[PDB]
Amino acid sequence: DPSSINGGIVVAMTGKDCVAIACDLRLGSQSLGVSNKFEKIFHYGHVFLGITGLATDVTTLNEMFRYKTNLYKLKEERAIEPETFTQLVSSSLYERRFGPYFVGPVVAGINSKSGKPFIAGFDLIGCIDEAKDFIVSGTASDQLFGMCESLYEPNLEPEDLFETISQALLNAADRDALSGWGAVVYIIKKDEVVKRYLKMRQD
Amino acid sequence: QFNPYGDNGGTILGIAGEDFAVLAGDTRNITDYSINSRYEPKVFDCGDNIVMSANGFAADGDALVKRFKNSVKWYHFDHNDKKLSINSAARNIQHLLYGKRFFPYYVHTII
Amino acid sequence: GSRRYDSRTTIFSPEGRLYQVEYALESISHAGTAIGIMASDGIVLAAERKVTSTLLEQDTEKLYKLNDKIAVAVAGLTADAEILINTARIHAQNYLKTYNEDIPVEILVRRLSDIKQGYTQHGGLRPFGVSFIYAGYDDRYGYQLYTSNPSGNYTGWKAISVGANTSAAQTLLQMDYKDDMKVDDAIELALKTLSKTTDSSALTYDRLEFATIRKGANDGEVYQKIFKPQEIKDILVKTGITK
Amino acid sequence: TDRYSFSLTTFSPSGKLGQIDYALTAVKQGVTSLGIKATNGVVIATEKKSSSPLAMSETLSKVSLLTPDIGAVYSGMGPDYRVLVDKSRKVAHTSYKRIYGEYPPTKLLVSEVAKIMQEATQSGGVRPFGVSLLIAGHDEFNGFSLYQVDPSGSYFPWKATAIGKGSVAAKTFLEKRWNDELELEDAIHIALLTLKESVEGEFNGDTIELAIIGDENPDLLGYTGIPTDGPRFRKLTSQEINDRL
Amino acid sequence: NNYDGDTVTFSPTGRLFQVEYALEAIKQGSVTVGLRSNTHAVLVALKRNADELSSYQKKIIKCDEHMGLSLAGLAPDARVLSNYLRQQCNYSSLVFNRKLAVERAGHLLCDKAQKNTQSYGGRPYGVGLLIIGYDKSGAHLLEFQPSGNVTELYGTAIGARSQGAKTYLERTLDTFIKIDGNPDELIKAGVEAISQSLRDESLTVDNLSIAIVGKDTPFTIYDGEAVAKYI
Amino acid sequence: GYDRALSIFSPDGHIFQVEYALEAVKRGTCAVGVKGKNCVVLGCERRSTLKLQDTRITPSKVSKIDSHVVLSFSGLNADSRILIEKARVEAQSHRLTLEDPVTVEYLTRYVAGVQQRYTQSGGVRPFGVSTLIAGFDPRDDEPKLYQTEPSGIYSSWSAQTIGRNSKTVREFLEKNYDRKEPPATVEECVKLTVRSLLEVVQTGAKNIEITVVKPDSDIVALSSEEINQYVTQIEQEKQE
Amino acid sequence: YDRHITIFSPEGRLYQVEYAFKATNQTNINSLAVRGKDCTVVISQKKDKLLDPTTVSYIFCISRTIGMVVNGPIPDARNAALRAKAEAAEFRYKYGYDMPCDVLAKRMANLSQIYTQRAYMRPLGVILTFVSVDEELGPSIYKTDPAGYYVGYKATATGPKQQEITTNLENHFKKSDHINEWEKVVEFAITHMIDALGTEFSKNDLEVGVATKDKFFTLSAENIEERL
Amino acid sequence: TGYDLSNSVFSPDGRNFQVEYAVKAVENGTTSIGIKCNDGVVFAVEKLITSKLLVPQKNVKIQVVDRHIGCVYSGLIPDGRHLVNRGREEAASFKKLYKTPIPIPAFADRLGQYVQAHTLYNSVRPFGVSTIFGGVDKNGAHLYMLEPSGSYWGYKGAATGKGRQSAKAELEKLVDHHPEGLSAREAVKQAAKIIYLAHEDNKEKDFELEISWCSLSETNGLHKFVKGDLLQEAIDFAQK
Amino acid sequence: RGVSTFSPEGRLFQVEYSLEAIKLGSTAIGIATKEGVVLGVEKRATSPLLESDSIEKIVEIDRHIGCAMSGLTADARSMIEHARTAAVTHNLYYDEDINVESLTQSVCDLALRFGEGASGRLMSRPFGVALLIAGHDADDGYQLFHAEPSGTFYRYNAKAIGSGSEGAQAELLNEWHSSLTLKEAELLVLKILKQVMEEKLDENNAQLSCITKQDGFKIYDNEKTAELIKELKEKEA
Repeated sequence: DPSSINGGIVVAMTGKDCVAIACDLRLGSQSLGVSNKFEKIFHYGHVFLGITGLATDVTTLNEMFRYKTNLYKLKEERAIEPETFTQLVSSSLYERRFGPYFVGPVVAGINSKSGKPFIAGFDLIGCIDEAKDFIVSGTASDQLFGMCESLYEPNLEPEDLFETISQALLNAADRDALSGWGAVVYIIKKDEVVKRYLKMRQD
Repeated sequence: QFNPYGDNGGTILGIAGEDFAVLAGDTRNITDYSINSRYEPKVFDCGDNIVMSANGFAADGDALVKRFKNSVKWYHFDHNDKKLSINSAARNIQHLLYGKRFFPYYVHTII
Repeated sequence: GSRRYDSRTTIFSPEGRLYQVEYALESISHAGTAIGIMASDGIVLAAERKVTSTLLEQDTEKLYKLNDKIAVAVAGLTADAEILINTARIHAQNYLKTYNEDIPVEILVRRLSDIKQGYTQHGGLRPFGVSFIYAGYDDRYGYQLYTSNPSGNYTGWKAISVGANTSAAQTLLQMDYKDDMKVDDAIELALKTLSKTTDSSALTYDRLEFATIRKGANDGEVYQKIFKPQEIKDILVKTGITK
Repeated sequence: TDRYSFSLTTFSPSGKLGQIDYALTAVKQGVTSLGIKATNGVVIATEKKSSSPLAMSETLSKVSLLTPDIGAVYSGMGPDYRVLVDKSRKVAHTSYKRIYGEYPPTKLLVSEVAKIMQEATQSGGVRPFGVSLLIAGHDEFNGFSLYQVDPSGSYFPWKATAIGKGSVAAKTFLEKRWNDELELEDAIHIALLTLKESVEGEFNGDTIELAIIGDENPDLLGYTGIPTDGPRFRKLTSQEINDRL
Repeated sequence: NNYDGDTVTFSPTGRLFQVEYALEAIKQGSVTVGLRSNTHAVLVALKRNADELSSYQKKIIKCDEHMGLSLAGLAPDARVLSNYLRQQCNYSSLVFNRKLAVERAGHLLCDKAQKNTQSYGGRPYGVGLLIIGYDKSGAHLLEFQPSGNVTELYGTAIGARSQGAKTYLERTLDTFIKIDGNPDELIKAGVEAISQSLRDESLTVDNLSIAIVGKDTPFTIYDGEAVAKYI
Repeated sequence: GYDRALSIFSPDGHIFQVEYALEAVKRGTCAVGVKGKNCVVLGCERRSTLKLQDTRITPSKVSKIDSHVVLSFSGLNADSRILIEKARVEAQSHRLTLEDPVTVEYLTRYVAGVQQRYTQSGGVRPFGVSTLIAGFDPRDDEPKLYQTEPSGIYSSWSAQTIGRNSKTVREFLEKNYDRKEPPATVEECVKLTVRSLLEVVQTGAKNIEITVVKPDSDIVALSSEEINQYVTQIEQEKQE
Repeated sequence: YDRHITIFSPEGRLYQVEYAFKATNQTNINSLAVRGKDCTVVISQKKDKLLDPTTVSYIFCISRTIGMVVNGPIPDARNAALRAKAEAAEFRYKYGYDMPCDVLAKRMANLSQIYTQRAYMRPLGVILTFVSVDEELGPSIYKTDPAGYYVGYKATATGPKQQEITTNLENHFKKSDHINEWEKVVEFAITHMIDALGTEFSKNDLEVGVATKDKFFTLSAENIEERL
Repeated sequence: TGYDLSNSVFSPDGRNFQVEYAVKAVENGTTSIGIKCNDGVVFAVEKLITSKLLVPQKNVKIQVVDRHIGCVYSGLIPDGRHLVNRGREEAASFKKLYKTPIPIPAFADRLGQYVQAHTLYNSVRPFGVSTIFGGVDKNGAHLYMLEPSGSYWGYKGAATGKGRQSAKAELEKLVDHHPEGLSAREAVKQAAKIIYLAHEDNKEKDFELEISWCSLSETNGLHKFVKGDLLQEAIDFAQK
Repeated sequence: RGVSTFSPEGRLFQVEYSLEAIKLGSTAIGIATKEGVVLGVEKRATSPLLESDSIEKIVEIDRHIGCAMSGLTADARSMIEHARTAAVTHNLYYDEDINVESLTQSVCDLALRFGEGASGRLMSRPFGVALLIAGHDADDGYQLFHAEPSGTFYRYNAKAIGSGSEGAQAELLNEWHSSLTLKEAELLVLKILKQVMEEKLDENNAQLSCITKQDGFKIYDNEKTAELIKELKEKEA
């Protein structure tokens, strides 16, 4: 299974007028840790994308989406919104219906005009999953589901959302052999984005 | 699951003398244990005092013999009726056989 | 057959000239003037609007953006220019995807020039009747100014003009230009040259397009600013045109 | 068989593309059409001429919906406009909606139409389109917009404009009646007044075509249930035109 | 003349001038004669050389064991047509184990020639051909023109000044018709016929070529000393 | 596609497009190449364009096809760029396939073949460029110079000029270049090249470019100060 | 020149299209189409002892419901008839319901416009009148010309003597749209043609095509005589 | 004026002059005739004996399509052979698709479409032949004539070539005098007579008569040449 | 008028014009004996600075086949590549040397390819260069052929092409006989070249080559040619 070769996990949650997206940092071949500094989260303006799966496919999709977002900004004279970027990701994935990318992309953002946080997840062929609470992806998806269905609350301040998402990520990663060599969290508001690196057991 | 090949049996023998050559062949054609024919020649005179026999799968051998005879005809057409020697015929047959490197004729050839 | 109707757009003349290229240059010589000036700390592009100068013309045609560090001024047919600009944008994005770095200005300019030359040599299609003034920044040479014509030749300039009054503008720019000028001095010189070469009663804000490429201004290393009509009016008042 | 691989549009020694100029002449020989942009809408208007008195002029429409929020009108050659409208609708679907799930903004669709028209002036063995187009639309991030596209593929944004036989007089009239504060009803009235000058025959609801880009129309949306789901483009019936006359 | 530019243009009277120019190219070639009886068919050809230090141009081409031809006009066109005929005969033999009939080969040449006079970008061929053969119907002689017309005749001649040979053949038809079983007599009749088209030259072993096919005779070419006994 | 026969024969046996391409070469700026005892010198004339030209970024006529081989031209600049790109690709391909850099003659033959192919192919026009190709064969200390024309003919030459008033420069070279004793040092070759260029370029020493090619891939483009020094020396020796 | 291929003249005209319009009148035959609010009727004016009369016709059956009448030379007419039949069959296969008359007319007009815009294609010197009884619009007459222009009609006439028939139809409609009556509509159209042109059309001088709700057919000479 | 130099170019009066010139080419050919009898068709043609060296009874003109269609043509014979080959391909395709011999009107339409397609472009030349063809199908006997413009019609009797006027007059008299119709053998005799009468325009050369027929009661609906005693009887009747 | 148009006299315009172009080229002479074939060309240097060693009008097609060219010599490179490929491919396919006549026919078939090929268009115009092909084979001994862009080739005892072809050929008519030795053929080629050349003959303005069954095709060095020129001068005077 190509999706379970390199490992890695990504979570996303909505809190009040804010959003949060977190990822692990491990990159390994099969069971040997190669790199602890492999970030799975990228941003194109104010839209954030986290990709799990094959590291090559992650890098390729990041480069392709940077290409497409730059061209979109040049033609439209405005940055792309999360809701339209979700459709773009879905179409890009479905264009490879038979030779698909083995990826787990997750989109998180805040709509500039409306101010409403937005979150979505995708399978490898571009099926869209819209959620008002959270989205998980990676080799530890079941552990993430278990953590999120218990820790999440419908409305949290960013300070509380940080603790919730960080604890969910850490406790799901400590039960996955292929995940966890460091962890990054992004807290995203209308006019501020904070990035925090967590402390972890490593092994 | 089609198996485009066959066996057809047969046995041929070539011997070179000081001033002569001999090519002999069986005339029996069989499929597995039945006799298709008791007189089906497999040794032919392919012009310019050259004799040829391609033993094995009969269809491939017949196709190869027909192609070599046509090659002799076109060699005569394109080179002012020059006689095709035996080494040149051997090289031409090598090229004819290697032209089907990945779907070969299933025959052993003697000229 | 169709041999009678062929005009043979890619053949030499007995003097060794290409008729279609010369005719396209003559066509360009009747378009709105564009001027590029490079100072020690930035680049100024100024295009004088010529067509569609009417009161009921919303600004919402001559200045375009290629990437975050390269912009162009257009003289000639607008639609052919848009075709070439789309190709250039795709090329810049391809270079960024391949090498994970911003494309040097000269590489993109040379690619566009090769595209232009191809129509001149092979095929039976007319050349592009467009001239470009490129203004860009890269880590190799810093600020760079180029021009390209339908002949496929590209040239780097300290100060250049393309359009209806290239001779007069170039004569004006040969003087009053120094290698140690600043961005504000370059803006003033470009506006003065446009005012002196304009064949109109006054140089108003609604017949101009302005752009600058410099460092800072609520950005990082390099910022591209495309002036709004109000900004153009303020600049005209400040310089001394007051029109 | 088809050996016309060479351009039929070439530069004259004076630097003029003759075929594009001739297409512009064909446009200038066409009937009048107008566009006016108000603060809360856009109006597009044209005259409806009948080839024969026995022809049902209702079966031929000179104003066409491109997208639910974008419509168009023309002056010049009818069949060229019909083919161009088909191509524009197809490009709107295959270039934007199938990629982003949304209809394109007015400016991008105008740019695609302009690209199509430009390709007919440089590719081999073709004649340039002999039409000029006025395109009126609305998009969320830019508001209401009006554009004019020429046979050469040049397009310009207009507060108000006209094309056709009575272009100069209508342009002067619209220049004298622009104030940056008009509403949709004022624009419709001005368009009707300007058309009354350029029409020589009967001036009623059966000889005029009017369309508007205005507010969303939940009645022209044959389903209910999605709060985020409006067709701003609307074509006025002849009865409404007669009432406004 | 504005109607002679290409092969897709009719004249107001309905003439194809490129075809007529190809026919004119034929009319300037060396004379060749074809003749036949009920058992044999013969070709006689007068060669030409550039100068004394040059060899003589070959005029007879073997198509198959039972078929051949002689050319008058543009030689490379004759090579193209002869290669096509060889391919067609080889195809007939390979696929049907059958000897191609002379009439069918004439039809094939007619069809190949017609396509070059109706479409832009191609010229008509510039050579005339005399084709002899022996098949299950006996001996056959055909005349081919680049307009596509193919005719079956007892005897004929093409090239410069071929009219005298044609008149001689027409006068002595009943004689050479019945020369059965005596190939030398038929060859001598053909040589005498081609002697009627000579004005300032005599037949020698260097400028005379002969070909013969027959009931038991494969298509064979004689030149040089092999024709010395027919002069 | 477009495949019209643009280059055809005239009743007198001439191909007019090739002759017109030669006229286009005549309109181009003047380039010169001279052979030394152990070096090759390429000189080029800059057009007296506007003073607002940026020398750093404009293409400099003389292009290195490979670390040991350089090419200059006269005629249309963009066509020359196309030929230069093709030559560079071919040089890399040859170095890949044969594990050795190209010889000067091989690259010259390839470029001439491209030009001839354009003279004979349909739907294209011939290049309006003539070229000079200079260098040293790998591990060889023999200077090599070659000239290529729009028709496709190439030859070696000991000293050759192309473009504009090339006849005056060629007459000067024939009068002043000795086959028996070619210039010994690099300085003498550079002086001869500059003096030959000065016969047509009276607009000063600012519009002269000089490149020196020496074996073991030693290619040096001289600065304007050095060329000015050479020109001042020539001017001083002109009178006394 | 600009008068040989389809490119613009300095006045913005296309001379080849105008010449094709001229070519549409090579046959001196007039045709008339009318609607009866329940059917559509077309009548043509077919006019040598060696010919077989039954093989001479300018009325085609494009499909089960759509009929066509052509004004112009018969080779281009048969070209267009074959093309229209293919288009209707493809439409029915692809979309699962019968092709309507107006959509077919639009498709043929688009093909004509393509001819007027592409150099290597010449226009067809024909005028095409499609008639049917559409399941959504009732009786329908549509007409297309070499310029790529098509429109629907209450009634129409084509040919050299079309002005007289058009004037007579317009006078009838002003007196008073459609005809309020298929046989009666056929007799009305026959009488209209007789009054417009003159003489007495025998059974061999005309051909009649009738389109009803589920069919389009052509009357024989005996049926035409029965009308007379 | 200038409208006659290219195919598929409308003249100001709405004419295509290349097709008319093709008709002129057709008018220079020999006379070909077709007669429709009560249950079949008869085709007759005249072949000029330019030289006595032509082998008699060879050089067949009338051609067969499938096993039930007869074709003859006047004009440029190679064009007629091209058209007949196309018709044979069309008949083979129809038979392969629908497992039935192609009906005569369908074959006529396919030939007409092919001929008409050669008047649509200036890169091709119109066919210079007029073709009389026909046969028998399930509906009965059919006779058609096709012109270079691509227009074709069904006929009671058709004639083409140089002697077309007299042949048409004879055919009209024959049709007028036999309202009920004619039998196949009587049609063969009348075709011989009409060909002999039409040859009287061209008395400069001798001619040979060729006749074929396709009838239900004489050939069981197949096309067959007339070669035996019937041909001699027809010749004797014609010469009487 | 296309590139494949017949004149009213029955000839193709482009082929005749290419022959006119060939008439402008430098002179090449071939002489065939029973001891081998001799080819000779003049090196028409335009300028004194042109290094004559770079002018190569005589090339090797195979060990037993050589060639000389006249006219637009740039067009000859493609044909030479074709001939070399044909010879090598024949050796690969048949393990034997190709006959000279077969190679010449292949070259002529290539030259035909501005129109229809010999087996049923690779260029827009015919070649503007004529070839002298010399060779030896076991079937026909020593052979000399003249090949033209019309697709027609001839066999010659001796032939001359180029600008001075008429006078050189007239001299060849009165000076060739079947008992010529190789050295006599070399001297005759040098004499006729000196007669037809405006410049004074020397080791740099012309070059010679020979084909023998033993040693194959070879091009003489300048020293041997200079010795031959000195011998010719001494014998003549």
